Amino acid sequence: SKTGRKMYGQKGTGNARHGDRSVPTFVGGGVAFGPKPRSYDYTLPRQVRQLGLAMAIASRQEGGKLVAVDGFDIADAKTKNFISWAKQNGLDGTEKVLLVTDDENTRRAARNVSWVSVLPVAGVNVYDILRHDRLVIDAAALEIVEE
Amino acid sequence: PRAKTGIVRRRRHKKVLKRAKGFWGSRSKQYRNAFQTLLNAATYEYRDRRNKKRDFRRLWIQRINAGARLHGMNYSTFINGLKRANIDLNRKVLADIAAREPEAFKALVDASRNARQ
Amino acid sequence: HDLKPTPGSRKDRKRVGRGPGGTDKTAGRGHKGQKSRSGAGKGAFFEGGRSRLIARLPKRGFNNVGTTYEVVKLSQLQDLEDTTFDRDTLEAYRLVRRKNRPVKLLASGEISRAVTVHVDAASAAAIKAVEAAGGRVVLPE
RNA sequence: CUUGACUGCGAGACUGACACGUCGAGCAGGGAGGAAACUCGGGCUUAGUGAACCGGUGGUACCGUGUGGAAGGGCCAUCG
RNA sequence: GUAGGGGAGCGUUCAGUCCGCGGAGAAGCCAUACCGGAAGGAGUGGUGGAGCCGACUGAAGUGCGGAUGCCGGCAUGAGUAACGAUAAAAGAAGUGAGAAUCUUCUUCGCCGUAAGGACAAGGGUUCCUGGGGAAGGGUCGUCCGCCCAGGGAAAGUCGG
RNA sequence: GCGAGAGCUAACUUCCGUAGCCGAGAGGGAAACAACCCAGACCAUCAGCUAAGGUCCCUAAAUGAUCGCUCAGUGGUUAA
RNA sequence: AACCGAACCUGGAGAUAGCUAGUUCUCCCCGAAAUGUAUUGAGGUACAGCCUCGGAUGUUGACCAUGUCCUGUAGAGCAC
RNA sequence: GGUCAAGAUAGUAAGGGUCCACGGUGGAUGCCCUGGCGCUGGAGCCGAUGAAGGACGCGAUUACCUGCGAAAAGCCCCGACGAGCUGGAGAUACGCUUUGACUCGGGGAUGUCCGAAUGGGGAAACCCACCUCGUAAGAGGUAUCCGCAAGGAUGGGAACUCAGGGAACUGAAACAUCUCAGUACCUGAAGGAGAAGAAAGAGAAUUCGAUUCCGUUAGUAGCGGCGAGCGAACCCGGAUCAGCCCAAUCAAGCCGAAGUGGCUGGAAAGCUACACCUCAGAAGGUGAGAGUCCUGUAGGCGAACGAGAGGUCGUUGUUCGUGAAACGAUGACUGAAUCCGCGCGGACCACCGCGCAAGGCUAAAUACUCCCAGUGACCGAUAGCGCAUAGUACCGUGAGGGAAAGGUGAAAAGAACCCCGGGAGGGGAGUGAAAGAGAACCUGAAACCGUGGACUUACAAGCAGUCAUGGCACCUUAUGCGUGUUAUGGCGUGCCUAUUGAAGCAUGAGCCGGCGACUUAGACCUGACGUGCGAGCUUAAGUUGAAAAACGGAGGCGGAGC
Ligand SMILES: [Mg+2]
Ligand SMILES: [Mg+2]
Ligand SMILES: [Mg+2]
Ligand SMILES: [Mg+2]
Ligand SMILES: [Mg+2]
Ligand SMILES: [Mg+2]
Ligand SMILES: [Mg+2]
Ligand SMILES: [Mg+2]
Ligand SMILES: [Mg+2]
Ligand SMILES: [Mg+2]
Ligand SMILES: [Mg+2]
Ligand SMILES: [Mg+2]
Ligand SMILES: [Mg+2]
Ligand SMILES: [Mg+2]
Ligand SMILES: [Mg+2]
Ligand SMILES: [Mg+2]
Ligand SMILES: [Mg+2]
Ligand SMILES: [Mg+2]
Ligand SMILES: [Mg+2]
Ligand SMILES: [Mg+2]
Ligand SMILES: [Mg+2]
Ligand SMILES: [Mg+2]
Ligand SMILES: [Mg+2]
Ligand SMILES: [Mg+2]
Ligand SMILES: [Mg+2]
Ligand SMILES: [Mg+2]
Ligand SMILES: [Mg+2]
Ligand SMILES: [Mg+2]
Ligand SMILES: [Mg+2]
Ligand SMILES: [Mg+2]
Ligand SMILES: [Mg+2]
Ligand SMILES: [Mg+2]
Ligand SMILES: [Mg+2]
Ligand SMILES: [Mg+2]
Ligand SMILES: [Mg+2]
Ligand SMILES: [Mg+2]
Ligand SMILES: [Mg+2]
Ligand SMILES: [Mg+2]
Ligand SMILES: [Mg+2]
Ligand SMILES: [Mg+2]
Ligand SMILES: [Mg+2]
Ligand SMILES: [Mg+2]
Ligand SMILES: [Mg+2]
Ligand SMILES: [Mg+2]
Ligand SMILES: [Mg+2]
Ligand SMILES: [Mg+2]
Ligand SMILES: [Mg+2]
Ligand SMILES: [Mg+2]
Ligand SMILES: [Mg+2]
Ligand SMILES: [Mg+2]
Ligand SMILES: [Mg+2]
Ligand SMILES: [Mg+2]
Ligand SMILES: [Mg+2]
Ligand SMILES: [Mg+2]
Ligand SMILES: [Mg+2]
Ligand SMILES: [Mg+2]
Ligand SMILES: [Mg+2]
Ligand SMILES: [Mg+2]
Ligand SMILES: [Mg+2]
Ligand SMILES: [Mg+2]
Ligand SMILES: [Mg+2]
Ligand SMILES: [Mg+2]
Ligand SMILES: [Mg+2]
Ligand SMILES: [Mg+2]
Ligand SMILES: [Mg+2]
Ligand SMILES: [Mg+2]
Ligand SMILES: [Mg+2]
Ligand SMILES: [Mg+2]
Repeated sequence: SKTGRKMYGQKGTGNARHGDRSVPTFVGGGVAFGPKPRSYDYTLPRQVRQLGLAMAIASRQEGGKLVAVDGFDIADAKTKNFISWAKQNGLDGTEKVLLVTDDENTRRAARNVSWVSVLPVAGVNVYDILRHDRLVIDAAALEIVEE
Repeated sequence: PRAKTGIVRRRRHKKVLKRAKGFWGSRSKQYRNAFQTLLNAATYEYRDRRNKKRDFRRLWIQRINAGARLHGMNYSTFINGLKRANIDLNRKVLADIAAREPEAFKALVDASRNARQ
Repeated sequence: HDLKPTPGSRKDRKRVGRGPGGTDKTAGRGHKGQKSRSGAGKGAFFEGGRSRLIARLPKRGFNNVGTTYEVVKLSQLQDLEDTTFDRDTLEAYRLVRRKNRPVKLLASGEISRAVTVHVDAASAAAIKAVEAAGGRVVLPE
């Protein structure tokens, strides 16, 4: 918001020449080359997303920090019981764990644990996985995510 | 995101300025004239490394000629004299002999005028 | 965080200006001139102010889209398809996807085993060589 | 005596930043002069020239907006 | 080695992750003879008082001496020019922390179809009283058209 | 510089041909001096040889040698 | 309404600007051009010419000798 | 030793210089937030029942702001909360409140004067009337246009929508058709959307079936001083689906798990030892960093009121510039058939196809963002809005233009009292962890001004450097490769720009600090590098999911050229 009116005369004055106070050489002016709202979202080739995810699981397998799992056992939606279950499975606390399952209550039991991040269904992705140390796969989704 | 200058310009500046202590007047207190003075300083440094190598040779030569002539010999004739008798001395060293040790320089003189005969 | 992109995947850009490193003063642009200036324009087909090559050259003939025939080769159908046959919706599922255009068959390289083909037209030597190998060619009514 | 001051082409060079420009063997149709070998696609040579665009005219039956026609364009020639 | 092309890097914010520091003291600031081929980087000490370094990766409002560039602060000219009509001042006395400048007295000087008096337009409390003295007053002020408080303006007949 | 025109066989002139340098070239020499002469600087050295150019003092280096010349400061700027 | 050969305010509006200024961190490698022709063109632009990077080739380049052909200047000469 | 003589050298600095120390100025830098910015999502009209916007008022004291309107920081009832309250304002006094205050939610009553203003006038916020009731006080009425009446209209609203009117710069490297562009601007009407809409259609399959919007077709078909440049549609894939009548659950709120001891510290959240809750480890506040101290979060509960025809001339529209110019569209003139009839299919005719003009309404997908909420590889005081708030101060007759502004401390415990001074200012004391935080209060750079100290300078020619050496001084990366400073010698034509050529007496520049210039976009073009698939490769709109991503083949690229 600077009027576009010429401030004063093109020659004469003895000053340097200016036309406006809305100019990027002007304190309080415009940014020359600022950021305007834009987008960064492209389409990475599908086969590469797939090969990726794959290679995530593969990487975590040579770990060996894969832990395939069937059924679970967490009483009725309680975090303390998640903690005991985890503890029986070697999850001391000294690792960060991604859990993927489709069962409402096991997630509902993990969540509030600092060191567990909780993911439903095929919310899976290379980032979240590679972010953490351990992966709780579970396993039910694994025999389908082969075929 | 934006990235101000924060801190960099002042560090650069102080660098120049701190190279520039003992410079007269604004040359040691204003950045630009410091930085500038320093460009010319660049020229002078590089040059004078070569040039001091030029200068010291000169000095040695002066002293040598002096000693040479004390004992009745020109320098040039003294140096062909030395090359003839295949004495192979630095003129840095020849100077120091000439200035520091009288009798020894004398001996080199006699050897050289012999090589001349 | 462990990961790194491939050597030579990502070159850092040109930051012209930014000191005598470096492209000093004029940022590539050279000294003075219309090319030096900052404005959107010339553009690309502007020679001198002159009289352009394209403008000096003779125009020939009108323009017409007509019909274009989608090419199918023999050599494709031949050697290693083992005749899953042609039909109409079969060709697609194998490899000659287009739509909106009529299909033509052309000679390509070689014929041997006999097959039944379903196109919209084909070349003389193609019908001739497809029959001389025992196969028939079908043009519509 | 004649209409080569010719159609369909062009191996290969000269020459120009490009566009131009210049020379040209040889093949076909089909002719001229010669008894004939042969020569002729203008003038001993080097100047006598104007790119595109839009339009005139003679041929041509390539496109022609549901189809068949016709207006109109396109092609070769050609004039301003 | 100039325009220009190419190559390897330094530093800055923000972002993800890893490491990890921090009231027995972070960033920032300050001094420094150490380190690196250069952008640069550490060691120690002084400052400061609550946040921050290193590594890899990502994205930029990412690096300044110039543009009679923009905003801001402070220099030079310099204790220089000037203090705004050449109508003019002197003494006593008073006051006061402080007086050539304020108050009183006595004179002196200058306007007197004005430099006196009364309206209009405009201004807006500048009027009166009592107080004040940072700044405003081209010096100084104890004073003021300045600052604070409180008062003051009255229409059947003037003007609408 | 050499080769020409133009110009007054003037110009630190103008326009071409040609070599080199400056341009974009630091270093030594020519007092000073883009261009001339020597010479192309990756960095360090209180090391040695040379180029052009120099060796009375300022100023590194023979007040060198031998046979002459000039006596005019010619040297240290022009002609019939 | 203190600058009128067309007032002032805001807007189109970041008008256009073949023009002048300005263009910021470091080191390493190579490294120009200011010529040609064409331009309502002459301090601007197109294409060549010259630079660099990459991929191809693989001595094709360079100098110098030998061989061979082309030339009408220097000089000279007076045959037109 | 004394006199004379000849010679050589020293110190003193009026002021200056370099360095060091210690301050002042000033407000960079770092940290911070009470203020902004964008995106997404929500929500969308007000007004004769007097609006938007104001004027004047209302206070124990009231200038500004807020709230209100002579019933005037407020009055009535209902609902919530349950102990404080008496606005920003922090200040004294008066007092109110468990008979339920204050605050929050919801309705009503009052609501001066101006402003569409509307009784008449008027230089807005002021002047002057008339009528009915009333005892007066007071109350109500007195505009224009449609209508019989009832009732409707006028005015305002950033963008968004449609309509009447409609630029130029500029691009064409000049310009006139052309382009900018039906953009800017002006006017109108209206809504929370609006427009548009129910085929005399698109079209070429005798296919499709209201409109709008997205992708795509496609820079294709075409347009064009056939120059610059302009540029569809059909198909196909989506978003949302609709066609009827006439003329013969959210808005107050409540409930809500779990920790202590020792240590450092001014202060505990940090450290440490054991300990617990988690459908709750989102976040903020607490003297430094708190899952378990407070507010909260997950989860649950939750209200009386509240909310959901044809023609000819002149022209023009879409790719439509007189082109062979169809078709629509009107300004002028003229003017037919009604079913074996009518209108189209790009001059024009036949044929073959699609269509029922001259009568109206219509939600949904779409646009926008004044306002509200969430988010952020957005900004943190020259940044971000012009404002850490102000359209104020200030400038202008006016239209209009238009600033800078930030920080004690955890807590005011805001320094009683003593000393110099009229005061200002300061020194103590006291508080504080620290006054190395004192209200010109976070850090506090540089320019610039001073005090003090080191070595220095009064025979000297200088781009102020650089090299070499000697003198003095100093010893925390420091007894050597030294650090500071100097004497003397050698050497040396500021920087940038622009140029054939710059120290140039050519340009720019007072100084330092901050701001300050090669970027973004498209699903465009063309190369280099890399990666995934590979004779194949890939999706776009969108759909669903969403502390992620998956689907989606319409389309596009290769595949054959001439
Ligand atoms: Mg601001
Ligand atoms: Mg040497
Ligand atoms: Mg580069
Ligand atoms: Mg520069
Ligand atoms: Mg320039
Ligand atoms: Mg034309
Ligand atoms: Mg014809
Ligand atoms: Mg014809
Ligand atoms: Mg180099
Ligand atoms: Mg980081
Ligand atoms: Mg930071
Ligand atoms: Mg500056
Ligand atoms: Mg000036
Ligand atoms: Mg200034
Ligand atoms: Mg004086
Ligand atoms: Mg003076
Ligand atoms: Mg004087
Ligand atoms: Mg005076
Ligand atoms: Mg006076
Ligand atoms: Mg006087
Ligand atoms: Mg007294
Ligand atoms: Mg007086
Ligand atoms: Mg008296
Ligand atoms: Mg008077
Ligand atoms: Mg009055
Ligand atoms: Mg005064
Ligand atoms: Mg007094
Ligand atoms: Mg008075
Ligand atoms: Mg009376
Ligand atoms: Mg010349
Ligand atoms: Mg040189
Ligand atoms: Mg030289
Ligand atoms: Mg010299
Ligand atoms: Mg010269
Ligand atoms: Mg020699
Ligand atoms: Mg000598
Ligand atoms: Mg005037
Ligand atoms: Mg401009
Ligand atoms: Mg414009
Ligand atoms: Mg080289
Ligand atoms: Mg030039
Ligand atoms: Mg070129
Ligand atoms: Mg060869
Ligand atoms: Mg001759
Ligand atoms: Mg003194
Ligand atoms: Mg008020
Ligand atoms: Mg009342
Ligand atoms: Mg109540
Ligand atoms: Mg309460
Ligand atoms: Mg009225
Ligand atoms: Mg014009
Ligand atoms: Mg033009
Ligand atoms: Mg309206
Ligand atoms: Mg017409
Ligand atoms: Mg038209
Ligand atoms: Mg019509
Ligand atoms: Mg700040
Ligand atoms: Mg005091
Ligand atoms: Mg001093
Ligand atoms: Mg003397
Ligand atoms: Mg002296
Ligand atoms: Mg010049
Ligand atoms: Mg040049
Ligand atoms: Mg000068
Ligand atoms: Mg100058
Ligand atoms: Mg000039
Ligand atoms: Mg000047
Ligand atoms: Mg590739």
